[PDB]
Amino acid sequence: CPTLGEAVTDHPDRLWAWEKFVYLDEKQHAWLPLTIEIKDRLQLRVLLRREDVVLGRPMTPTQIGPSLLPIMWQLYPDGRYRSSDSSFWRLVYHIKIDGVEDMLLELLPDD
Amino acid sequence: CPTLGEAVTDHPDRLWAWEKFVYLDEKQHAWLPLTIEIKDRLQLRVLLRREDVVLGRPMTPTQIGPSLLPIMWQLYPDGRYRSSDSSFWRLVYHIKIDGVEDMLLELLPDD
Repeated sequence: CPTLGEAVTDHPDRLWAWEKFVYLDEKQHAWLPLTIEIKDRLQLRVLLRREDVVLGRPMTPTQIGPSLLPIMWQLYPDGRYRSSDSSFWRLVYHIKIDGVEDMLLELLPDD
Repeated sequence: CPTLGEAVTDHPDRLWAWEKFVYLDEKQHAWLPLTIEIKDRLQLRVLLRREDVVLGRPMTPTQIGPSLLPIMWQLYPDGRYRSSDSSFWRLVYHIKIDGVEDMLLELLPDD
């Protein structure tokens, strides 16, 4: 009756910013950043949720404009994602709850 | 025993970005944006909380860099805040809970 979910082991290998607040992976799956949490005024934690949305033409980095989120995320061999801003993000979790698939990425201060 | 708070009627008239994630008002009070919520991939809702932090020299708009948050918010005669990006934000609420003073601003699509 309460929230009963499970871990997902297949993470997208690439996320492209399609719009300001919509990303698409290699399977043409849309991920929506719903929440951005700021820890110690430095660390960012963004929650992305899978959703079937109606999309047309992708936007350019210019039309998208200034943001806290990268134009693209790329999965590295060590399991972390590299942002197009050259930063590295840790995958805190990737789960599925009653169909709802959520992924939580947290920014790291390395190289 | 549970959360027992109360509304606050004195809202800051100006918020200046001091750092990427720290704002200061006219009373030299620091407000920390803790959460940014994205509604319908368009509307932004940012939660700011008052906190006594140690601050040195303010940063310039350049050092601050790209963001979803404005360099400054200004209280207008109608009770809404005007962002330095020329957008208007509605004050959803301003309360105090066991000392914790929170303010929630939500972006509006007008002029």
